[PDB]
Amino acid sequence: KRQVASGRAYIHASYNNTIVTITDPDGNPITWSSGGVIGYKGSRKGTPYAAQLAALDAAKKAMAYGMQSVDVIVRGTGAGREQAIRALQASGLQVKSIVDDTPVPHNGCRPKKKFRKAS
Amino acid sequence: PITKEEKQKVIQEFARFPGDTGSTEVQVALLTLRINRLSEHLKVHKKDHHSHRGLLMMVGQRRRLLRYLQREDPERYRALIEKLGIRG
Amino acid sequence: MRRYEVNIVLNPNLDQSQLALEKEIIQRALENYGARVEKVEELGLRRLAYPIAKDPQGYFLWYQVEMPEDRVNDLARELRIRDNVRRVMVVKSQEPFLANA
Amino acid sequence: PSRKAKVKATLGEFDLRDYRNVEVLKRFLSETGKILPRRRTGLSGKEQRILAKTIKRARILGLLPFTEKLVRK
RNA sequence: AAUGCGCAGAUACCGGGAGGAACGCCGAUGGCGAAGGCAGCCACCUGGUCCACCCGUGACGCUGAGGCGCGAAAGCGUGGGGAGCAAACCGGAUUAGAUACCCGGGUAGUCCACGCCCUAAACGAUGCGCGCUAGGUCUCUGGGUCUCCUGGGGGCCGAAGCUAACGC
Ligand SMILES: [Mg+2]
Ligand SMILES: [Mg+2]
Ligand SMILES: [Mg+2]
Ligand SMILES: [Mg+2]
Ligand SMILES: [Mg+2]
Ligand SMILES: [Mg+2]
Ligand SMILES: [Mg+2]
Ligand SMILES: [Mg+2]
Ligand SMILES: [Mg+2]
Ligand SMILES: [Mg+2]
Ligand SMILES: [Mg+2]
Ligand SMILES: [Mg+2]
Ligand SMILES: [Mg+2]
Ligand SMILES: [Mg+2]
Ligand SMILES: [Mg+2]
Ligand SMILES: [Mg+2]
Ligand SMILES: [Mg+2]
Ligand SMILES: [Mg+2]
Ligand SMILES: [Mg+2]
Ligand SMILES: [Mg+2]
Ligand SMILES: [Mg+2]
Ligand SMILES: [Mg+2]
Ligand SMILES: [Mg+2]
Ligand SMILES: [Mg+2]
Ligand SMILES: [Mg+2]
Ligand SMILES: [Mg+2]
Ligand SMILES: [Mg+2]
Repeated sequence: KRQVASGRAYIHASYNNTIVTITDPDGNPITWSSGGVIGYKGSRKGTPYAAQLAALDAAKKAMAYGMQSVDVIVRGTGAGREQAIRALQASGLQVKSIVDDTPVPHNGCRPKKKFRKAS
Repeated sequence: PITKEEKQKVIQEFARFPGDTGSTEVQVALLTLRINRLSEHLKVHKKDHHSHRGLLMMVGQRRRLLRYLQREDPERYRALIEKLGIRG
Repeated sequence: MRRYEVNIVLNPNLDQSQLALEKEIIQRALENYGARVEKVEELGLRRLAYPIAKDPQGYFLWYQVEMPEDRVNDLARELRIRDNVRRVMVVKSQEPFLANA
Repeated sequence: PSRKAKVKATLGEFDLRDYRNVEVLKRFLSETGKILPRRRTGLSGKEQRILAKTIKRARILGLLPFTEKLVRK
């Protein structure tokens, strides 16, 4: 019952899950959701279908704080990334602008072995 | 560094005739100018090995011009060293 | 002596009194460090590409100098020692390599 | 194939060493802060080497970005 | 998948702080170095090199047993540091078994100073120097009369020729 109307959607994409946080224009979360929140368990949380629900769930949850307009900020490499956007669009919520903000070091920390092979 | 003018006074102080820029002395004098800077450099920056190689080559190029000069005119030889301060 | 370009980014927030206070120390520190000052342009303030010390703006300064090489790093230190002095960038001068002109 | 608008062309009489000429420098970065390749700047082997050093300096002054944010997806 | 972390409220998101390590794009088909090897930016201090002029010296040259110095990584000593990563190790899985591959942790170490160690697929698996023997072409970097000439460097294709062949 905060009332916000205008807000932000952070899609956190990953080869392993998808997590959608909705926030106010300052960045503080109104509500969130993910593959695990829609009752999926293992590999299926990375599945883009999951990502569709995960976004839709997170939407509706926020559409009851009277949201209408969202700035989208995609932030991950994974599957179910664009589908999380697709879901966000088709939820009536006006998507005012999508931005990729995947964080990337200017070569900094020694990565996990799994993620380097040939460096 | 060694500026143009710094370097001049060395060539004048050591040239056989005016405008001479490559007699044995002028060269040995010049290298000594060079060696002395560099040896003062590695006194401080002793981990700078790459430079240190330059140094063996200066010394090398030098303690060879002298070997020749001492073969040709020991007059000029005993002269150059007394004038500088080599052999120590 | 060599010809450097001393870049100083100032706190954009200071009213008149506080500003020319810093300038006085800037130019003083130059006099003390043997910085004969050739040309000089105070380009005012400009919008920064990213924030520097929480400010989205920065007050700019540029000094073309001629000063003793052996005294440059210690001169750059002294310039940075202050608060409202955000960046100091002392570059040595170059011939302007034109291109496509 | 592999050629659109070249950047050395859109401009004219500039100094590649001028690390304050933001209005000119910034034409050489992508939408992200990333310094454009030669195949898009249109600089020669050398010009590019000098511009990259120039852009880098201009980033430290806070005139040019280091990295920005893609705006479509 | 499970160990694991999470109601002592994690994950996701915003703001502030600490620290350690590495330097995205540019950037490679590129450059520098005797080799090892060298990549954010600035300054200082230094080494090698290349061109033009055709000014100086006048064979002062080449190689080089031994000697001396340098020498990835790992490893060692003393002190410091310790983000991420990670031999050993501790667990979870997998398997017939699993002292492994996969997963969650994790010490030495990886970092810095100083002192050792002296190895390598330390590779172009090709000692250094000088002379001679078609050309084409791409590229880095100088110079001149700059459609082209003329240096130095890095590739490719190829004359003669060489080679057990591959290839050069
Ligand atoms: Mg538990
Ligand atoms: Mg409770
Ligand atoms: Mg976290
Ligand atoms: Mg934070
Ligand atoms: Mg700590
Ligand atoms: Mg080489
Ligand atoms: Mg190598
Ligand atoms: Mg030099
Ligand atoms: Mg002559
Ligand atoms: Mg003669
Ligand atoms: Mg030899
Ligand atoms: Mg070693
Ligand atoms: Mg080591
Ligand atoms: Mg140790
Ligand atoms: Mg220790
Ligand atoms: Mg300790
Ligand atoms: Mg492990
Ligand atoms: Mg770990
Ligand atoms: Mg050591
Ligand atoms: Mg040996
Ligand atoms: Mg030969
Ligand atoms: Mg030209
Ligand atoms: Mg060639
Ligand atoms: Mg090479
Ligand atoms: Mg043949
Ligand atoms: Mg043979
Ligand atoms: Mg044959």
